[PDB]
Amino acid sequence: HWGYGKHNGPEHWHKDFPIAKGERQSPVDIDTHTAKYDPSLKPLSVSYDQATSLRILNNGHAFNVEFDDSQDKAVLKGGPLDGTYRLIQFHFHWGSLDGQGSEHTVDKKKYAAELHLVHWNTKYGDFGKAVQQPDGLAVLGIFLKVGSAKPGLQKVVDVLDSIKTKGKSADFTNFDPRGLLPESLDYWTYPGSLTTPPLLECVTWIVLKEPISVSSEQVLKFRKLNFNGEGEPEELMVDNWRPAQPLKNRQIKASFK
Ligand SMILES: CC(C)NC[C@@H](O)COc1ccc(C(=O)NCCc2ccc(S(N)(=O)=O)cc2)cc1
Ligand SMILES: CC(C)NC[C@@H](O)COc1ccc(C(=O)NCCc2ccc(S(N)(=O)=O)cc2)cc1
Ligand SMILES: [Zn+2]
Repeated sequence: HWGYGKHNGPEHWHKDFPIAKGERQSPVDIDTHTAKYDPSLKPLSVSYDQATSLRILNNGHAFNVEFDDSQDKAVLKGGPLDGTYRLIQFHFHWGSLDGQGSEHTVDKKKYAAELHLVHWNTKYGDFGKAVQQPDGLAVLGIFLKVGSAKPGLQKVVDVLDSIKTKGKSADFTNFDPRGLLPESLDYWTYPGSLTTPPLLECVTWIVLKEPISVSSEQVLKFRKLNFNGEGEPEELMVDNWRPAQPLKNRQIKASFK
């Protein structure tokens, strides 16, 4: 099945998921001089104070922190969005080396990792319906650079030993995702897709301009996870990122001058 290796990686995905060559695929390179400021874009509204985290899962491609999305608890509104989008899960993509790991790039620059806070449009009733709609999902993307530690990330880092291999999960209640946000909410936005199979073209991407900084030790602990299941040959979970895809007939808009 699909993955990130030489024989099942991003260049192979189109054989099972032909939309991989579609008209609104993600990620993309963000050319900062070509993005256009849109003064009609509204400020993002990130309302995470009532968030209810449940569990953390190694799914064989990344690790997901899952939330209770059966009521309006942690929601994203405003910006380019119409309506209310509920937080379902967050996860990361990261590299084997500090100079790679992000999916989006900025003037061709790669960051060490990228956080994806995944939300779905409540007008579609459930997440499975939302992925079938062109405005079904909103993913808030946040770049990570290596520098000082991010204190709000450490509780995630410290549970990773309990979910080393594919299929392992652990309780993960009372986690506050506000501790993963940078100071500024300035953003770029464009219509795109899921960056893993099934690659559905259902995402309004909102990518923050300001990265967060994490320590060497924090990212090193990401790199100790395994793609494989327990008792299978060990393959380190690193370089789980899709490279930039053609922009095609799309304009990236900026919320800031
Ligand atoms: C349990 C509550 C609290 N939260 C979890 C909830 O948000 C997940 O909701 C879902 C998730 C999946 C479905 C569903 O219909 N699955 C069958 C079709 C289906 C399969 C795979 C995907 S994927 N790989 O893009 O995410 C999406 C839909 C329907 C609802
Ligand atoms: C009917 C069954 C099969 N569904 C129940 C059970 O399998 C769980 O269902 C699901 C299915 C999927 C999810 C879920 O989180 N899917 C994420 C799909 C997804 C989301 C975001 C990205 S990215 N890199 O663009 O941000 C990529 C893939 C959550 C629950
Ligand atoms: Zn992702």
